[PDB]
Amino acid sequence: TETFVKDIKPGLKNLNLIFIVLETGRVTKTKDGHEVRTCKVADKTGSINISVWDDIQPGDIIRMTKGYASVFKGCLTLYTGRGGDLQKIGEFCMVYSEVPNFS
Amino acid sequence: TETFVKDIKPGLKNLNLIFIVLETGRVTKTKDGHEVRTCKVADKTGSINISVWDDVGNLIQPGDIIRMTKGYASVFKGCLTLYTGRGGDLQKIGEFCMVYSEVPNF
Repeated sequence: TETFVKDIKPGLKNLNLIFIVLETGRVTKTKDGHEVRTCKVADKTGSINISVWDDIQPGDIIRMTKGYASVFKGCLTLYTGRGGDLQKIGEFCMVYSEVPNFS
Repeated sequence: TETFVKDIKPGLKNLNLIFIVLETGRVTKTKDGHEVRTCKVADKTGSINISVWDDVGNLIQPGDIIRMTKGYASVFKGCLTLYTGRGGDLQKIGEFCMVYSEVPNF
C-alpha cells in the first residue's frame, strides 16, 4: 500500500513510502528540547521535503510508515504523525572505479 | 607456456599470457554490425595494445584481468596491436580497481 511523490499535495494523511535521501537542512532545537529536522528526499517522481523529530543522512533509502502530508506553505511537507515510523532499508551512493597506477 | 609483454616480437604465435586492461579507446565498427575494440593492456614487463571483438561497449572495463591464449601479433597503423589466434582464447579472470564511494550534493 505504497504511493509516489508528485501524486501527493497538502492534506492526505496516512501514507506508507520508500525513498532515498538527497539532502539534509539546518537544525532547530525547540527550547523544550527536540530535534526538528527538515530534509530533502524523494522518489524518481520529482522531489519533496520532510520534517523529523529527534533522528537520517543522504544516501539512505528510507521506508516511511504512517506518515502524512500537508503543507508548510512552502510546498507541502511530510510528517510522522499517527505514530510515524521511518526505517532505513538500504544504502545508495556514488561510486568511482579506476585501474590502479603502474608499474 | 607463457611470455611477458616485454618479451614480445611481431610475428609471434602461440600467445599464452595474462594481462590487465589499462584503458579502452578507439572504437571501430564493421557493417556486419559488430565492433572491434582497441585496448591497452599490460603486465609487469610492460604495456601493449589489442584489437578486440565485442558488440557491447560498456562492459569491457579498466581493471579487467584477462587470460590470453594462443593469440598473435601484427602492427597496425604503425602501432603494435595484438590479436587472438584461431584456436586460442581470451577469458576474463578477475579485476583490480581503484574503487571509491560517496554521496553527492545539490
